[PDB]
Amino acid sequence: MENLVVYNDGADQRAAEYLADRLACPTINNARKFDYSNVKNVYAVGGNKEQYTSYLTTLIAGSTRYTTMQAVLDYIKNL
Amino acid sequence: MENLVVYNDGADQRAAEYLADRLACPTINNARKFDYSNVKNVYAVGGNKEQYTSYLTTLIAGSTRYTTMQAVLDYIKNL
Amino acid sequence: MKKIADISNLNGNVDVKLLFNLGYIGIIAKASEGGTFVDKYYKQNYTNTKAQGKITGAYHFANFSTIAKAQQEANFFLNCIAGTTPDFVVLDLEQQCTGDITDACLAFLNIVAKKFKCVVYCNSSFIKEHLNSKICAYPLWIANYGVATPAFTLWTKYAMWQFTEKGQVSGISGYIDFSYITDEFIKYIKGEDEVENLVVYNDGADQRAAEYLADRLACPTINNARKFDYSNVKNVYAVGGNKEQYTSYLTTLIAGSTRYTTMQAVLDYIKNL
Amino acid sequence: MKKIADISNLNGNVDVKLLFNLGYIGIIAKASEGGTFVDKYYKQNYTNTKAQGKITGAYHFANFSTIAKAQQEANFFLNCIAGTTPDFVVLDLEQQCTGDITDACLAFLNIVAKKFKCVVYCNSSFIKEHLNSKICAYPLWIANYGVATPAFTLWTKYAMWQFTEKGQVSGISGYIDFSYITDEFIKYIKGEDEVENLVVYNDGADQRAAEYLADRLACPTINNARKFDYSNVKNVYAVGGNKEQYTSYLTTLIAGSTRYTTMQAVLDYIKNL
Repeated sequence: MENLVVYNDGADQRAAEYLADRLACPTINNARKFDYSNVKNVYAVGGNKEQYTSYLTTLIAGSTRYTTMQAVLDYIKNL
Repeated sequence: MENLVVYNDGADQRAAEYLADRLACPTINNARKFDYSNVKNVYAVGGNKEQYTSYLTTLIAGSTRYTTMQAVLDYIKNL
Repeated sequence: MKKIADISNLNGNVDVKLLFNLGYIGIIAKASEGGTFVDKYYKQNYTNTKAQGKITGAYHFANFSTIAKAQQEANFFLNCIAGTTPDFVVLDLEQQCTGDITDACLAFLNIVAKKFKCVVYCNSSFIKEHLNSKICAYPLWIANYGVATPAFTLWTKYAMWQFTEKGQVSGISGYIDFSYITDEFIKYIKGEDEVENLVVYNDGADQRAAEYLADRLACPTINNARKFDYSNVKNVYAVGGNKEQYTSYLTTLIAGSTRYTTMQAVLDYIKNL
Repeated sequence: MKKIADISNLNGNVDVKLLFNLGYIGIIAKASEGGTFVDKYYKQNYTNTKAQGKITGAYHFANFSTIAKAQQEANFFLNCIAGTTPDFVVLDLEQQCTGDITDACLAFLNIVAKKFKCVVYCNSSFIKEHLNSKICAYPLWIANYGVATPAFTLWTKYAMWQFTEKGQVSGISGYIDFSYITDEFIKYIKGEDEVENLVVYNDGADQRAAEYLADRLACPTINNARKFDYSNVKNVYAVGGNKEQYTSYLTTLIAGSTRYTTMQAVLDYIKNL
């Protein structure tokens, strides 16, 4: 799979879904035990890198739910 | 009720939930038949004013799901 | 629908108890007209209505076309009702004028609304000839005689509908006007806030279940992390979790040991409704 | 777990079929060392392995500490394997060096990775003494002899684990090294993409139901409005709606006539699993 977006429960799922719309790809809840080895680009939205699969390619995250969303819209804009 | 945020099914619900977090208020799906007469501020997120209750106070909306979200974050910032 | 009467100096000395006997829940009385006309019965009409525990209104009969004039009339109307505290007040629009007077109306209202909940009164044709939708910031008291249901533009809902100007009660001079008054408007002028149903959830799977319940109840949802005052909500439903997580106002809790049984509990509650 | 062997000029002329008889799925052969050492058996080792339909790898035995030198070695390794197309290639790191050589390693890899899928080979102590987590952009072939399970830092997972350097087969000179090779790595070097489960939904209530199914299946969801290529997904589930709304690859549809029976159908499907 070319792209996948991971989120934790809560506000970051909102942001992850905007990114997945722009990438035209799936999202997955971080609580789900999943094999990420065959994903080319694994994006995570919100929080910190240690919460996510070692297969993480890019983490987009700010210090509040609001700046996480802004960073995702800025990533989308510059794409 | 002091504040309420209305959304239509789909991407705008994401934006409506960020606004409701900042206002600390409820959201409601526009498809739900509801009495808005006792709400002080009725915010709508996304789309056009004619889709919403006549009780609408403020519509925050852009021409794509992404600019709707940006406008909601900008409203939040200037609050 | 409940009813309310309106009166003016044309009705002379009114025993308002005659109207309360007929079921009217209050009295809207004329206070003033134009820039200098003082209704000499207003004070006693307000006084006898408020004294008896009934709803009060005060109306001003406009004679303005310009902003300046609207402001003079607004100050004059406030001077006429000083010493009284009506539940709401009314800008009565029937004057001869040209064109769109909406900004002048807003100028009047801007002044009066800082002191009283304001309502705009006019008929269907006045609306079409002289107003624009900016006026809809205020509720509508529509005068529409002879109709089974009122018809008007700009607004979609009325707060009151004056259905006759030919009411008559022996012992009251002249004609009295009668209006239907909505339960939504009565709540508004009483400061009555109560929301009927609210569904609370915490971040995650339980939000999915909560939205189904809210669709069934036709109500809002609210994330429990949001600091909110639930004191005015009559039925507070929560989905998932423990009672201790939620407001002291909580009255229904639907929750299972897993996200799946919580969802099954919600569907079972929806069926049993 | 499957196994793979590695060999070099120290093993002389190798009948690779002896190793394929023992179950090894391929051969990683030494191509080069340092800036000028050419492994004179590489060509025949690659040739006989590829000819027989088995997995091929080529390794370079590094002797660099500096970026410049790493680039010279990278070009030399490519020159040595020209005329061969190994499934993947390996930067073998065991050289004497000081300090953190990660940037030099990346310089090598930047060059080679434009032509071949690269893997980094080293032992636990080399990692701690000379690398940083920037290296983890490439998979790990860990050398860890004598252990029941490999232990290493920076990376969390290995692609291959070299568990002995003392293999021996009569008719092959010297020692042969043996490694476990993971099913994830074999997929990678074969270009095999297949995702097991995906749940599709349309905007609205059915998304709620879809997430429950995806929690049970431990898989992703995807909004049906997203233009996506479902050709590589083995099981494509959809929740709500009609078959005609979804990809031609759809193989399970769970849907009711209302949002509530769609949810009940999803919970029933989850139970029956």
